[PDB]
Amino acid sequence: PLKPLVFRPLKLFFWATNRHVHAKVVRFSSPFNEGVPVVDISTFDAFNKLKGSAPVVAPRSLECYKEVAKMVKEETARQNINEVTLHLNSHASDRGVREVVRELKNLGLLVKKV
Amino acid sequence: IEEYYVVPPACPPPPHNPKTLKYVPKLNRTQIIARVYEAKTPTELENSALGKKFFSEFAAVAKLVRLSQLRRANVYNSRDDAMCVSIYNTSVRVADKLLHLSSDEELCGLIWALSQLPYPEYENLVDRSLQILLEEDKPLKTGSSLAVSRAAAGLASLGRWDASTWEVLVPLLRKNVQEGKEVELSNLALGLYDARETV
Amino acid sequence: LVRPLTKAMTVVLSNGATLRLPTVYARAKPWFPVMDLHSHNVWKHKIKTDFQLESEKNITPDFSNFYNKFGK
Amino acid sequence: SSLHLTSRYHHMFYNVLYREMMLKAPKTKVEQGPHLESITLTIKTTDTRLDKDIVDKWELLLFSLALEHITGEPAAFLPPPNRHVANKSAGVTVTLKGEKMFNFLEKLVYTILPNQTGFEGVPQPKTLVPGPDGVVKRVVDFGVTNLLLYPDFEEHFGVFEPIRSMQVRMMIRSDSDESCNMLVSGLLVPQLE
RNA sequence: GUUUUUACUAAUUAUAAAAAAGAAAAGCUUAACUGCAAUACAAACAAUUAAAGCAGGGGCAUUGUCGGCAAUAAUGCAUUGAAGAAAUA
RNA sequence: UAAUGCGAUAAUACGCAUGACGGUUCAUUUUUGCCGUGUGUGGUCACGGUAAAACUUAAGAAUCGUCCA
RNA sequence: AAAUACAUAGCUUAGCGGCUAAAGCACUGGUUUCAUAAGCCAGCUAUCAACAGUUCGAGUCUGUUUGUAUUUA
RNA sequence: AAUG
Ligand SMILES: [Mg+2]
Ligand SMILES: [Mg+2]
Ligand SMILES: [Mg+2]
Ligand SMILES: [Mg+2]
Repeated sequence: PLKPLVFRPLKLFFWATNRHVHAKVVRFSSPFNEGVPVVDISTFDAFNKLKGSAPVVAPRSLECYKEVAKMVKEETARQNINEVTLHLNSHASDRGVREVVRELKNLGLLVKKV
Repeated sequence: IEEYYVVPPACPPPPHNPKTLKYVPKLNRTQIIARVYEAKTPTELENSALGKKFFSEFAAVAKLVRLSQLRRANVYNSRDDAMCVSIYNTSVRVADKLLHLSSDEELCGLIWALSQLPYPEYENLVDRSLQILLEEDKPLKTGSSLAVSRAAAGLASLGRWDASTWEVLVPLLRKNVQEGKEVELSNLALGLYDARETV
Repeated sequence: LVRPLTKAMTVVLSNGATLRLPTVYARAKPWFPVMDLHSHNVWKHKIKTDFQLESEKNITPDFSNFYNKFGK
Repeated sequence: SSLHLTSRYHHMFYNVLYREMMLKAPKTKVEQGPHLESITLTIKTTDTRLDKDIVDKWELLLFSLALEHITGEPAAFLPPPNRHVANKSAGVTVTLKGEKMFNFLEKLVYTILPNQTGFEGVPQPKTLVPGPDGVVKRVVDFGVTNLLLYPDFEEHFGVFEPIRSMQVRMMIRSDSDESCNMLVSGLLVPQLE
């Protein structure tokens, strides 16, 4: 019962590793050509930012997950992006990824699964 | 209804069966040190000494000393910077476990290397090295002025300014300058200490 | 579905040492087990000294134990 | 807070016992050493006054309550033997890990086992079939035939009268059977050999 | 039918289906609808098979899916008879 | 793809750490056989296929073991 | 090789999905009798041709290998 | 209430 594939110009991707969570926004013109990444934010950037001001425990923490969502919201708002579609895979069910997605929805970004 | 398992017996290699027919010569401490220093890139430095047999206390000191020279002399990209960070993190941790086996020259080099490198200092590596060399007999018996010059310069950069240690080094540094040995480092340390005394 | 609260009780051993152990209920008086590890014969170390070894090696028969009942 | 929230055995294993095993049995890697994974407590119908292989759950509530007192965590009914039978079970079980596992072991060894009449040593370990992960595990099994030695079943003697016996299993991960015995000895549990 | 969770990934008469999928558990429900339908598979004909999309009233979500069931079998023309409703005479 | 991977409290701040040896799992179409179609007195014929089945020597990658010659 | 039935303690004979069992003769022990028969009392035979399946569970339902009738060539 |  796999559903047919639907092409979308803007998609959100997550890459969950042992140490960090990476979020990217990529624009596509056709499935046969490479995309162009417009946003590239990971918990590594948030950790370097918060640690200077507010001590955090480690990159994989609730404080950094919310910080990553906030930074993603600013970049999309500046570029006039308000709606994205999430790419679902094994990493999409990670607890860290789910926290970031919840924060993005509350901030105002409309994320669609289908 | 519960089956049980029998672990297969181990396979000991038969005696008088060479492990390899290739020519792999034996390496001593001197050869490893020469190999480590003769490195041009972080990747070569990382692979210059690996394994618990070669990555000993003396190898860790050599890596830190050579890393400082390469960092000062060259500018690196993101990938090479990550390689440099990995080298520093591993070498210090090895030193923190085999510190008691280090020699006088190795400790003097370690202090100098740590001062030059910009990464965060490990737990108390500098303090521990000072304590071992605080007997005041090793610096006096340090025949090689290079070790004394490195130690004096390292502390000056770190701003320790120990009254007892410096008082001992002053006559040694002046003697080295008179003998023309390690003039650059000895002069640099003396100038920095003189500036501190003025301030 | 709800786990019970675990309290602490004082248990006194044969050697006078005390241990705090979990218990569902609360007891004010210390509990004295009939037998403990130290008193039981199974929990005994097998390290023996040279003096003990010499005593075992040199033993002479003594049948007084059997003949005591006849004398009495 | 006048509550038992710590674990004596937990401190002993990691801060005292672990180093001694390393010296006795050197290994290349730190984590390569004996480890105690879990302890399982089971009560079946054959260990109770009830004489039937399959019994209703309401008849096993008392035994489930008994395990809760002993362990401090709720127990669960065993799965039915077949889909046809739904409301009948065949015993109760409970599994413990971590601090709760160590606390149970300490109380059992120090107080209950020494007061059991016919105890000499725990049997030798048995090696199970490796699972999909390929890890070899050994199990040590023994039973407690006098459950009325705990000081907890005295509040309501009539209620807990039918409690008779229980079975215990311990799972150990180690390189060889000798290592398993070394760990068991460190736990102060004599082994029958 | 549809949402949520995860130490699970089976079974059918038979079968290498299926991981953004299923099974089980928990909650709410009746789309197992009314009136139509481009275009195709197959096929002597009769019938048989798949189906985007439009309007109405609904279900669960909150903008996706639902016109019965993983799929491949569980059936019978016309006539005659009978029932519910509606329009005539 | 070192912002990697793995872990026996398994969580990730801490532990192992990218080299070197050893054992496993993955080019003249390697060139022979074989198969298919066409033609055929049953083969002194032609072309193609084998990422369907047998068959060569490497080089690399992924684990795993290891105080290292 | 075709077709329809049947293989149940020592022998006749219940049973044809909830556990693996009914009734009569035989056999064993006791009682009655001078003794033997009849009559009376209590017991005993894991009670289910052989193999492979279906089902939570089969003497019971489905196939195969054996034996016995009945009809046909 | 058959038999020896
Ligand atoms: Mg037609
Ligand atoms: Mg809708
Ligand atoms: Mg459907
Ligand atoms: Mg006669």
